[PDB]
Amino acid sequence: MERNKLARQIIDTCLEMTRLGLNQGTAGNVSVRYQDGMLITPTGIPYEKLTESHIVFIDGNGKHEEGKLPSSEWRFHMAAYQSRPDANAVVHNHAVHCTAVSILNRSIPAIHYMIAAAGGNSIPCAPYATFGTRELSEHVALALKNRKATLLQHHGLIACEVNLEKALWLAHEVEVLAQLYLTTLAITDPVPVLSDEEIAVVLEKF
Amino acid sequence: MERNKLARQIIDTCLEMTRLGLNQGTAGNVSVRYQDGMLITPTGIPYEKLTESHIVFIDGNGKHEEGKLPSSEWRFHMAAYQSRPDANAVVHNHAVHCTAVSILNRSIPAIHYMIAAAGGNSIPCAPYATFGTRELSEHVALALKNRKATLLQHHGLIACEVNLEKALWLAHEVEVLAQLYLTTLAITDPVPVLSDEEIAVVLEKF
Amino acid sequence: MERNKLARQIIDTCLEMTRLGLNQGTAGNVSVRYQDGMLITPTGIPYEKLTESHIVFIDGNGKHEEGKLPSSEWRFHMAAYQSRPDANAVVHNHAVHCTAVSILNRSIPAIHYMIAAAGGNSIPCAPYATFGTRELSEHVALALKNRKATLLQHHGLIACEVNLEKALWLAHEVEVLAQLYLTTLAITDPVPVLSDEEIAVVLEKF
Amino acid sequence: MERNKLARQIIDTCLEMTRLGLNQGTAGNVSVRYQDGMLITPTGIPYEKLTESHIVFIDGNGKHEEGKLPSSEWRFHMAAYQSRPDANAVVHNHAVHCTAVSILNRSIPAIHYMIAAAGGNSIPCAPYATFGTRELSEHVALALKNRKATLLQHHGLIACEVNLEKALWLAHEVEVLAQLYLTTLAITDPVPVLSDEEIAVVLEKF
Ligand SMILES: [Zn+2]
Ligand SMILES: [Zn+2]
Ligand SMILES: [Zn+2]
Ligand SMILES: [Zn+2]
Repeated sequence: MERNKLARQIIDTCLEMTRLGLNQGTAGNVSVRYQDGMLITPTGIPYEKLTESHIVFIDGNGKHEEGKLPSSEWRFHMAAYQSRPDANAVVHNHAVHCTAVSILNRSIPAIHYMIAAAGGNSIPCAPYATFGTRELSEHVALALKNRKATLLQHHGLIACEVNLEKALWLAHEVEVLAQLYLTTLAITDPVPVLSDEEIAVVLEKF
Repeated sequence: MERNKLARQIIDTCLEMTRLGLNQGTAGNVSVRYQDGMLITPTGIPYEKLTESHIVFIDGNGKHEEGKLPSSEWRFHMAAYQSRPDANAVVHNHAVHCTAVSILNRSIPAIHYMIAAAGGNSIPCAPYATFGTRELSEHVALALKNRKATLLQHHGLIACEVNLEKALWLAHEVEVLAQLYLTTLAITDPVPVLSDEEIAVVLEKF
Repeated sequence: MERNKLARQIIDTCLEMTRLGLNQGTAGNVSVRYQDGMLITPTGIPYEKLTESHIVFIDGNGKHEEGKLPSSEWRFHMAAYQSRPDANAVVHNHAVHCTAVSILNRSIPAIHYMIAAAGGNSIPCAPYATFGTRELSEHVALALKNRKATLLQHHGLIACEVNLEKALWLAHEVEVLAQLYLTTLAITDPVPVLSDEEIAVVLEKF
Repeated sequence: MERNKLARQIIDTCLEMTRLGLNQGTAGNVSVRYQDGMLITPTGIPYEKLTESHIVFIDGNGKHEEGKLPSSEWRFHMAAYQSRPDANAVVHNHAVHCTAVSILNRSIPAIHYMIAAAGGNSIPCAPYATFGTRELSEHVALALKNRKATLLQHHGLIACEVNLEKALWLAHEVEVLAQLYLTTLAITDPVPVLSDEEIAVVLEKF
């Protein structure tokens, strides 16, 4: 639980995220809770040139280390740490099926029982607001109140969890749910869903 | 035919299954017939951390080794060993095209002559029932009576065979059949199919 | 131009074909012209266990080496060598977009100027006939008369060329044309095409 | 900034472009500004056999080095260097989602805020004209006047930038935008877009 073990996993998550096809168009941002703020990936540097010493600490006041530019999307990683106190790692990306679904501006309903992993009977879509703005943050903060993952209209996904390992696993899971919904949406609308009861038992079980 | 040669192939099948894009969202479960029960992958451990000594033996009575948690989906691997006496390895996964087809709750008809590999003129979809429950098992058991692979509504696929090598090969084959049906379903419905006669000769031939 | 240089490239083509996503569900068959017959991949053996000494010579009379089983699909590799005298290597596969298009039983029209690589303004679909039968051969033989690649109804693709390098390149090219046609077919039908004149100049040019 | 550092990156871009799934059917062409002309990939040679000494210098007069054939598509890399004076590297490819969109002959509108990377509220499609012709060049030259990437009807994509690193990054970005538009187009038409105002702020911001 040293700074650099934390900055290495963040890097490992980038590379691994890219491995899975989650980060295409080198746009993801990864962060973890630390001290009174967080560590996040820097802006600019492509993921393959990232060393532990690129990772930027941002304190709880919004000030970032000297001579380092945090991701341009950092403000909403801060929103999720204050909206979800149990959240300890945060993953963001423009994964394609997620984003297609966010362009349609729809929530993904309970088409498959793994929707439960994000906490309920859906994956919501928060409305559009320019990137890096405080209003973008307000949407995300209210979206993540009862869910661990959220789509972002005309933009992409955010997934939060107790460590990067599970944060990643959820992000990825939601990408699969996303693809499944688009692929069936092209055949029939609406798509058959599982009742709220049924999701209730899966959540009890989970 | 030692315990560990069996637990290694199970692992090799996981990794290889993941290689092909069959296991996405680390959800597959693999098992083989053994003694009076089976060996299966454990629950929790991601596939890349699996050693031979993680694999859990479950006896024919339903009791699993001490201090090891079998997959949460083990009950229906047991159903397939008792429904199909010739089945010696079992593969399960939430492969995406299979699952999309299982969300539509349709059977995949004879759109291509390789449907014969699973034993007949289709790949059925058994109805939904909560995971890990005995009622889930009853559906799978009656589904696999005349077929070696079956979809599972709002859930995924199960494929059984004489060893893991062919169990895997079928699983994979069905994923391709799945994709083919969705891709053509988006253009025209119904999708052109091959007569029952025609499937009869392919089965004779096969 | 020894037997084994020829059997190695056949293997290299299998592995490479699998690399590109052309051979999924280990179904492709590869062959090259040799002496008075050809060399072809054997039936059964998965591609990763193939050594040069697995490759089976089939003479012009239809008799195959002693103690070796040629692909089950060999008869139509022989049809293409007698239908196209300039053909020296032959590639076959159940590539998914090609096959989806062959399930719709449509020819792929001049949607993109690379259709010219196969010799004209389309990639035809020959009608269905059971695999391995002489009637399957008659369809393929008349299909390849004026084209170097052909789809096969409810089955897959065949592509022929002066060596394996170009045979492969065409096979692959046709897979891309296939995907392009399906992807646009789901939006609008018919798909915009390039006039016959226009294809004429591309062929002059090519 | 030697000739060979420039010819190596061109090669690295080919291989890397192929890595991402941008160059399928070995059709891409890459070039960089040099002296009074450019360096470009040669025609024929597959990308895996390219050494630095294959790369052909073409002067500003249209004459190419002795005993070397430039890409057949070189004329329009020259058009982009004279249409966009700030352009220093050029990437071209028949990437599949881009091309499907170019077969529909539509421009990709502001479905996602990254459309701004190419300079405005869209990615245009220039009309069809035979490859390698001066009229093909006139279309591309007027297309790239206010945009850094353009689709080409029934053909593919062109993306230009200050070096190969960003030229590639844009090409790739546009492929993702392309896929997103097709995937949502199959569900609903028109696809929801972001106002011109909204794109204006993203461009200010960017
Ligand atoms: Zn973003
Ligand atoms: Zn399952
Ligand atoms: Zn075949
Ligand atoms: Zn081109």
